[PDB]
Amino acid sequence: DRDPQELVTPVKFARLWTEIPTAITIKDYDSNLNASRDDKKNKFANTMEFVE
Amino acid sequence: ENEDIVVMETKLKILEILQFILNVRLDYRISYLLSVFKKEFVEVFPNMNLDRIGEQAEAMFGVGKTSSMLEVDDEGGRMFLRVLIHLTMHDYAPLVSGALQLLFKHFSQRQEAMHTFKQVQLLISAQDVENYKVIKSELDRLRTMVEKSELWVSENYQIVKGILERLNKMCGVGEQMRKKQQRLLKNMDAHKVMLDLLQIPYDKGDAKMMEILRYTHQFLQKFCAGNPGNQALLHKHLHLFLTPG
Amino acid sequence: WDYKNIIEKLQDIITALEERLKPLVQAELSVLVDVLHWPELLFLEGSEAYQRCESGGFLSKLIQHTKDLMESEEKLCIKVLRTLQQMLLKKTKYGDRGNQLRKMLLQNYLQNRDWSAIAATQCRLDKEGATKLVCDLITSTKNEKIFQESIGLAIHLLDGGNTEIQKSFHNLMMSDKKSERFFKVLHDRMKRAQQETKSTV
Repeated sequence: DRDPQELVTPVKFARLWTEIPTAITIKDYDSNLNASRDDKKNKFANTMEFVE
Repeated sequence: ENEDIVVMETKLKILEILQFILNVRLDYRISYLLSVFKKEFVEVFPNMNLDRIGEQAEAMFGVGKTSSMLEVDDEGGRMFLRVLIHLTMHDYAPLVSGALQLLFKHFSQRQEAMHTFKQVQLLISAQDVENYKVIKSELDRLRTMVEKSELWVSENYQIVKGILERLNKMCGVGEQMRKKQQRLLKNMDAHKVMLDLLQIPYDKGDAKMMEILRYTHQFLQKFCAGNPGNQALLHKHLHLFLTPG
Repeated sequence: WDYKNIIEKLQDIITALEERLKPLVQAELSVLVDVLHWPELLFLEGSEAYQRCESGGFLSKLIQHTKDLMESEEKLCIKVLRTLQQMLLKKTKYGDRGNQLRKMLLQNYLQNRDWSAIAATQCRLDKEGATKLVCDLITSTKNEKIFQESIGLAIHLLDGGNTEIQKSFHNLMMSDKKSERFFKVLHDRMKRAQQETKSTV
């Protein structure tokens, strides 16, 4: 619980026509935010693994 | 208070997590809906087969195996349902409240999905997305201030007047942008928030907050220009304006 | 691309999807009602939780929590009241697709396998305190919607002129020390209604 970490909204109600893909998969759904998730998880990756 | 309060809270947090996960699943379903809609639009418009879209929507609700990974249990929801039933019988009050809430939500996936899909707003321009975000922030700030107005009804006057002035200035541009922004504000129920600003109990003579009402009314005049729908929606509240002035 | 065309197509797909899945929503709600009807079937027969569900402990806990949560979670109280109303209501058909979805969901979850039935359900709910729940909310509700839902649930409880439910209602009225207020509440509405009538006439 520090400044770099911030709450997230699970559901997004604002969408952009061009950004919407023709087809969507779970892997792509993760991949869109995977860059941010990975670059923020490195600090707590070990705690992530321990918790799991 | 409970002797096992630690475990009570453990499963309370576990249900918290599961509800968050259900929200993310709903987001994924909405994205799937929008993606299939865009595919249909592009293929049809480089008629549209509503039957195929309906079939896909029906399939994605766990009816077919194509949506198994969405389901959060390996038993087809039996384990989740049994967990909720067991929790509802627990002594703790908020734990039972949460268990009941998830139980009710799990049997209302389709209606919730359609409601959220209707709530979805589509913008083709990224600049329009930024406009929506700034309007949302301004509306949220004004709504929060109106909800707790006893403080200012000094520091809560300048910000309010600036927000109102910015909204009024951005409200009207040309004719197409005017209609687009009118519809946008209609979706976010901004008119309700700005109407709540008119019911604040105020002294007869202030000379400072009056300018605020000098602007709040103005926006409502621009919110109805060439928009019979806005006129109709604000007509349901017509009794508010039946005051000398 | 055209923004107006995109918006119109989005509206059309929204309407089509909403229309298509209505019977599915009704079937899912009916599945919820059925699950509440037989919670034990989900649990293992040998498990003590199954015995508790069979004895009606789950429904008793649900009713007690409904009474407790009315002060804070009014929406949840309304939802549970409507759920009991549906429980007392007779089975209804929601179309071939809705019926098929109902069967599939019941099989997936409930894997284990008439005015008289209405009276039996009413007596079971009375044993669980549904009549007490509606009376307590009505005498202790400040929300109009909660009062309406409780009155509807009580109406369904007395639907068909069940003697046992009427006797329980009367006994609660005599025993309850807040019964006066109950009457007052109803009486108050009556008076208001009369005035409202005189206002519109």
